[PDB]
Amino acid sequence: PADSYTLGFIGAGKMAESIAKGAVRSGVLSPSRIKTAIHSNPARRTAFESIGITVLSSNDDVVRDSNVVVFSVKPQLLKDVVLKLKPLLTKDKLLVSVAAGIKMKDLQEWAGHERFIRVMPNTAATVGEAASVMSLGGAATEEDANLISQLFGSIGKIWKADDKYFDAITGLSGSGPAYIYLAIEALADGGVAAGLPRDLALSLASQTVLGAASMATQSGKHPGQLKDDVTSPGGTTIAGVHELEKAGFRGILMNAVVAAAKRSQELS
Amino acid sequence: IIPIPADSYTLGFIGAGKMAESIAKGAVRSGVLSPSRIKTAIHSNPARRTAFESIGITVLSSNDDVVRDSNVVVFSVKPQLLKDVVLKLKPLLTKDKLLVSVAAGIKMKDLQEWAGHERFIRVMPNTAATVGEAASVMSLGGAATEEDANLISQLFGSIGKIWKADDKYFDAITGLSGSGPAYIYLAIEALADGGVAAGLPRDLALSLASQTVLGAASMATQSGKHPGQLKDDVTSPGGTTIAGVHELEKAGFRGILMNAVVAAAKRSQELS
Amino acid sequence: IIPIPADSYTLGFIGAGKMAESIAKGAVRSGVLSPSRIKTAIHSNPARRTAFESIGITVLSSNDDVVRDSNVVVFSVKPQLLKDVVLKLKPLLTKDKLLVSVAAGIKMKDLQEWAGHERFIRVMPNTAATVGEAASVMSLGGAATEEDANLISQLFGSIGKIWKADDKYFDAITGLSGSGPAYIYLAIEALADGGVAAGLPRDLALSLASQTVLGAASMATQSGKHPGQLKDDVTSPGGTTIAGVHELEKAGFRGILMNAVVAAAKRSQELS
Amino acid sequence: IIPIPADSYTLGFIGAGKMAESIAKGAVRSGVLSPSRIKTAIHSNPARRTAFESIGITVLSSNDDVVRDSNVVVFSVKPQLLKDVVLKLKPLLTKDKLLVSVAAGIKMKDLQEWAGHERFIRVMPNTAATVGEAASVMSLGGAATEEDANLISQLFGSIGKIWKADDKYFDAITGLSGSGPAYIYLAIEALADGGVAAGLPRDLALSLASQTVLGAASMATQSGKHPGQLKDDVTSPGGTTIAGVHELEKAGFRGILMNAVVAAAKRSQELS
Ligand SMILES: [Cl-]
Ligand SMILES: [Cl-]
Ligand SMILES: [Cl-]
Ligand SMILES: [Cl-]
Repeated sequence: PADSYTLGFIGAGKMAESIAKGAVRSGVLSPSRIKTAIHSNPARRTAFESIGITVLSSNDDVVRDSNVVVFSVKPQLLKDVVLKLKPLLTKDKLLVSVAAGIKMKDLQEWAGHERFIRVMPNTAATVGEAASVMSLGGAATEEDANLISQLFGSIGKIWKADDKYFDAITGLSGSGPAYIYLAIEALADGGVAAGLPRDLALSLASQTVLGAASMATQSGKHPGQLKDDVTSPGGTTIAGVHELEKAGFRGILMNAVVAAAKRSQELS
Repeated sequence: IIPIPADSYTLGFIGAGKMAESIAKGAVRSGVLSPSRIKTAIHSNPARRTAFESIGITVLSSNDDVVRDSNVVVFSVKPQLLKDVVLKLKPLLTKDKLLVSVAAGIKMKDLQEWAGHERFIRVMPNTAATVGEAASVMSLGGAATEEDANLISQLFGSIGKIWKADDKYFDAITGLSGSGPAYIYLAIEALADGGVAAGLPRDLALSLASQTVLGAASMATQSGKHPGQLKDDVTSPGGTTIAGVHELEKAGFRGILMNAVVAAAKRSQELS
Repeated sequence: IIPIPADSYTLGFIGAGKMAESIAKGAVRSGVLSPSRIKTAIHSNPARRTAFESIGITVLSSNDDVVRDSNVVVFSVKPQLLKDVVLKLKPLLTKDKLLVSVAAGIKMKDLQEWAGHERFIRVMPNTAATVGEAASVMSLGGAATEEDANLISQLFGSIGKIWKADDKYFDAITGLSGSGPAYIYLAIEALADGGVAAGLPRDLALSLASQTVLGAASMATQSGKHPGQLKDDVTSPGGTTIAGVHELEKAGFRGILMNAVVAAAKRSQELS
Repeated sequence: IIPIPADSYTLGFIGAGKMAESIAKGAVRSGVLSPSRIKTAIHSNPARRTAFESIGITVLSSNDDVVRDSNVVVFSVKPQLLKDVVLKLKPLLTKDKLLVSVAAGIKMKDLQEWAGHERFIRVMPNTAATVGEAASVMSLGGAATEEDANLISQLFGSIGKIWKADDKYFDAITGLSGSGPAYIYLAIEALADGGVAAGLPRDLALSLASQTVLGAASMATQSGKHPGQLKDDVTSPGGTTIAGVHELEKAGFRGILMNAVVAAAKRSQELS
């Protein structure tokens, strides 16, 4: 039903909006094939209506009218929401959760069936550059997985992974953007420290990060090869790299991923 | 100094390396100009010849002929070779031709002395020109006009973003946008290593690392927000992200990156 | 639970220490209360008696009489003494009287158990109550009404700013706003020492340090800007400010402050 | 050198930037000056024009006319531009006019040489002038009178606190009160980040951070106590505050701040 399927969003937050916008913009879905439900927030109703999507008055009606249901409510609220909708969550409907930290075992127990996909996107869904990972429930089919890959492909990239990896993933793709935000600010501060105007420094920092990551994503090269490509003999770049290595830069980043992943596990 | 005709100028590349090829490809692909308006010269490199010919560009046998036939000349030879190349061409570098250098570390004062005139623009692109995401900066010689600058904006816009700055900033720029990609390549590797340390398969860890960095930078470039606001947006109370961020801070992560920029900039100054 | 009369309620302080004095002075100075509407009890301390009497407040001879005559009772005895004080008063702590605790580290669950009812508000002020610049947070007991909260907001608004938070945040609040002033006192002394190290006279260095900190915090409070944006506003290219900031970052200054808040919060939990 | 009429002097701003605006607003708001006694000149810049006009101040078309019409002339152009601005105005800078520079890093010796006379006061305000909480210091040229100084005390008192110091201290003052606000902006962000690390919501953490810093500085400015005494006042035995302080001390927090001031001061001297 991939071509004509109806998608329903339970939870009308930013992630749902990003998905909806991405799918419409990429032609995966038309707005008439999407529904959401909102209560008592005007800004959010307007967000969906302004892209041509119908906002219904209840979660129940969104589920009834949807082949695929995406849950994006706050993780702490999800169990009760799925609970309440359970009679309507028939096995013919593919359920998807984007809730951070909620395992597949639990999603399946709450819904009462295993036709469930978990996707963990990250913050960059907003600009269509999410790093997402999906895990499949016990009854999710290969076709269900392709549908979801096509849907989340509209907001970034998507990879498959076993549910047991999702803590670590959270420490890397989930939390990693913050590490890069710090890097970007620090690079701009560095520019300014070196005598650059602040606006130029920040512009350059952000676009430098973007370009390097683009090289990494497109080049097919190991990052060490990419580093080798730009480190001319005795040049400026190696001088900067050397400072990084003196400080144990790589290990600091390893430490951040490990700590975030451990925190993820502790938070359950 | 006659204005360069914006819609019909011809472009000549002296130096037929990867940056030239990126600029030429980009400019043709983006419709800035058609291959028939572009010339390069290549001496006994049939591989580089094929690269230019295969996008519809005429390869001439001499630098001299490229310059004669061109309103705008882009010099992308290795920096160490640029002086002699400009001195040899000098009689042909008349003031009606806009000259551009992409050579790293060569200051405008020198370009102008070598050429004998001031109708010269300097651009410093970076390695991401290969994927059309360069961070470039341009500085204007004493006779380069606003219209010259715009012509160059539109040309280097094809390989990434381009900003203007005074030539005196170019050492610091070199340390930030020129060198910065290597800092990010390290960061990507380290993030991947970290993923693996936390139990992730390597291919997934590397895929996620690169795309996480790409996404965050895309947020920074598009959101209109300060990076501190972006960080605040993703750091939930007592959550995983703030745990990771705290580790960064404990270690002085920001100051490490500042140190790298400052060092690279200082090296740039040293190298002249 | 009868509403407390917003314009005419009487306020009683059990515990006549500095915080009580600051609240009383603040409320009188701001016109929230007149001194005739405030009572306290002081057993053998003519110094504290003088402090209250000198601002027009009646000092009674027993806690019991303060409670009987008061609609709102503020407990500000030392935290280790509070349980026994509340237990002794319990027969008088009828549900028509709003109880307030400013005791550090005593949770709402305990306050309510001791008093035998839930018409209780907990506040954690900080030391700057003495100059009307407290950072205070309040948490509501299970029977405290919105009107009770507003009454307390107004009262603690007389000595600084007051925010509302769930009692589960109070360890962390204790580590930040409760303990934070000491971190800033260190910072002020260190800034002054740094001024002197740079050649300034001591009185000027200390004056400048305090006022620099005051001014910056005032900018932070009033500007509506993120602190990163504020920092960007003052860091001129290659200038003195960024030189100083770079030193902070090399040393992991930010992480150190994060560590102090975390440690203090952890200690608060430990002492629970 | 005729005395500047204390109650009726006219004030002229050469440079219409943010600092000039803060001074003008402050002096008007505080009743030191009426807007009709203030002039500025804005050339080719309407946003600045609106800022001054919207507080009742006449914007003239030339620096020359501002100088002619003013008893006191405040120079607040970018430091790099000040020399040429003063040289151009020099014929109009008669010894009956009190000259004032707020330019960072420009020494009195230079101001006096450029103007050709010594009836000059230098002030170094800081960024908190925007909120009336500048830390400012003044130094007197060789012909500035005590009455000139008092006039400038009153004028800069309207945007914060103002002290007097010998010109030789100004590099250190620049590293402390000029640059210091950035150190505190970092501190505020870090304290907020720490609160989030400890489980606080971001908005509360930032609000608490800022107000904690404000309060502590207010305690320092008003209490008449040494910062060490203030620290002792809030460090209860084995309590949360001393646990946080201990973490700061383990990390050498005070030394880090000293380093920042020293580095900023050294940079100031370096920049001349
Ligand atoms: Cl290099
Ligand atoms: Cl998080
Ligand atoms: Cl500065
Ligand atoms: Cl304490």
